[PDB]
Amino acid sequence: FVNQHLCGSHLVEALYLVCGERGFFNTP
Amino acid sequence: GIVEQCCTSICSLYQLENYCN
Repeated sequence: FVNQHLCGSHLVEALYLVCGERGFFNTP
Repeated sequence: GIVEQCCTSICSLYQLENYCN
């Protein structure tokens, strides 16, 4: 059945999408 | 962390967003 886990490139893609301009894996 | 919450388990939008800068 369909699954809801975000792994690998899917998790990367999800962070690109939801973080937008805020970004992620950065330091200020 | 994020891999155990989102990949092993399932994460909600606000869990995911809180990992953003």
